[PDB]
Amino acid sequence: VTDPEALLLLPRLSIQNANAISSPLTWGFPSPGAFTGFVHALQRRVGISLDIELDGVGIVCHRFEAQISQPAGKRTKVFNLTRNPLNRDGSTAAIVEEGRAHLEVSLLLGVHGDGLDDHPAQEIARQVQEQAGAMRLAGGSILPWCNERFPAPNAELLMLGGSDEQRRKNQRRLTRRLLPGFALVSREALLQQHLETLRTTLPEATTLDALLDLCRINFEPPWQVRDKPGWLVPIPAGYNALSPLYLPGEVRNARDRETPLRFVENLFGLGEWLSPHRVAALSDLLWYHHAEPDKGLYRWSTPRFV
Amino acid sequence: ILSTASVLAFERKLDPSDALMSAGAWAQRDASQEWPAVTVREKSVRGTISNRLKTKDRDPAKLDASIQSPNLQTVDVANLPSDADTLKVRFTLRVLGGAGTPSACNDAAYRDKLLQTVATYVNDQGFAELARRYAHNLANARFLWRNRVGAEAVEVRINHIRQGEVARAWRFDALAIGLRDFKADAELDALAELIASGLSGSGHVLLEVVAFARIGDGQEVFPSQELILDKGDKKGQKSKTLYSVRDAAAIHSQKIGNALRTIDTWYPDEDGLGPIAVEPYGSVTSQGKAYRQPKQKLDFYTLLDNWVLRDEAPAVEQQHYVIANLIRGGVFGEA
RNA sequence: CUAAGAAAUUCACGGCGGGCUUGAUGUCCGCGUCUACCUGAUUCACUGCCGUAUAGGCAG
Repeated sequence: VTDPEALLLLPRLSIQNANAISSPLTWGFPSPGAFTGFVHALQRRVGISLDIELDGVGIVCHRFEAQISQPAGKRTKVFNLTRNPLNRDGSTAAIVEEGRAHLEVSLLLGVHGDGLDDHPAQEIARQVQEQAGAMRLAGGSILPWCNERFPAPNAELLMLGGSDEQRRKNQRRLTRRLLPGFALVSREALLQQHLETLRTTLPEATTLDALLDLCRINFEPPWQVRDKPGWLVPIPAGYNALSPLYLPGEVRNARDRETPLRFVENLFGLGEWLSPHRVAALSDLLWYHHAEPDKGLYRWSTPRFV
Repeated sequence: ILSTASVLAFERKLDPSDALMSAGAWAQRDASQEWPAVTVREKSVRGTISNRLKTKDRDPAKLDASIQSPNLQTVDVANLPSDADTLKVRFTLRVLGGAGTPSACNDAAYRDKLLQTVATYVNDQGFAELARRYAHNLANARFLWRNRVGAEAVEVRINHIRQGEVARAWRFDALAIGLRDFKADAELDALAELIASGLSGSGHVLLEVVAFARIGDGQEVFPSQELILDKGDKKGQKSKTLYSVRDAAAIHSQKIGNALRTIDTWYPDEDGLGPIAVEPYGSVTSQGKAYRQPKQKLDFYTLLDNWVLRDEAPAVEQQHYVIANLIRGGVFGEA
């Protein structure tokens, strides 16, 4: 919704047990809503004190590993679980299945404000780093890189370069920093285009079928495979309203009594994993919140991509 | 009236990482940054029926017929190499601040009263005893569990990491420090002071804990076993699956946390077990029995409700237990 | 203010019995690899002498 004055590269963050249950219909990498909420929590905890704004996150996923196993004779997968403590009567409690995964990500935070000129870039980058070093990203702790060969320092780069050549070189070197990874972007326009193509293929087709078709492996007879432009994962695109907006005190057992509570339900959209060299500017990968509370549509997305 | 909060939650303070397992030789523990990792392998086991019979399978003909069918299983096994006798277990520990602050809570008066209760506790005696017991659980190799059982000598090295380097280093003999007695030692008091300062701070204090256990040359080590539900599939599965992060056997983070939480020696039952993990309703998974039952007035919920609502302050040991539960975390609150 | 907040999978195990893989076989005709270059830039920081000297000078 806004152009950042600088990009804050949080370095390789080792996330221990992230919520691999991204949505009621998808598993694997955590939802972009988790990353946007983590960035908003960074702004709420240290961004205000630095007189800056932290909006926009770039997700690169240098390494992924989910605690999953494949049972013998089945082609699907199951989630490895944890042994919860026993009940008060000494019996095993009912198992609630949750997926927990290991990440290694580096985040590009969009920074705009007066604290960029008020404070040195290295100082605010550092203070954001040790602020994030005691937080959670997707339900998992953050490993702070102690006593390895060398830690990766935080680096903030102002987008207003002295020249176009200097800006282009800075963008390419920042891309070289987060090279063993794949940027995560959203493909709502591609999903709608494929849905229109599917509707011309056969009518009364919903966007759920278009989203399923763009992710499944399709086999066509002469036996070939329908190729995909990219990786094309299905991701939760936000939340849609399910109930009228209640007052902060109406809902029993709320998180607090100062915030209105509205029941919602997941919105499923299209996403893409792509190498960071295939983006014009690294600020095009930033994920933003788009609430629009009048009609629900509590959405997160990455605009200005193409 | 100070009604208790409908939604109550506490963040997990004192959270460790996965205990990476690696192997090497004793008297080379200093140059152990390049020690090769312990790998989880596969092997086949053929056993025989040895469980109790249900008075109908005790016929000799049926027993012999069932023995004549071979019992084959595939298990995950982790071993030290045939030229290495020392198992090195390394993990990272973050001691988070804001220890008494709830993560989610409804009632604002309950917020003020609970924060007042924690303030009274911290300016009365603080985390002196709790961090002492946590530093003891760090100093002895309780997080090795079955790896600590038959080791010739165990040494635990704990380093404080401030920016990127060792601000302060510790070295302990884990077998000398008991698993049930919490004495006082100068280095242990320094570690307890650091942990208490981390708990009372606003940021976090980072510790790496490296334990060397002289298991034996080529012996069998015990990483954490993974919980996988069979879910009634027709194919036979592997009976034992071990945990590994990147081709390297590891121990689960919650397993290490349960090892660190074993500080509760104030439960109403006798301390024949010794310390137990700090949990609501005092549950012990190995003993199958939950001490601190709610029929007695020593469970966490009733103690907290009497302490914060009716201002019935419990004993100092029960206050330590309640604050240790606050360190542990959990999702609380009635409907 | 992160489908937020919380969690011990674990004890025990004999996989082995035995075995002939052998029979036969044409790889093969033909072929233009050329042209043109500064290794050397202070590239030998070397040998001896006065002085206890590693402190510091001197000789061709």
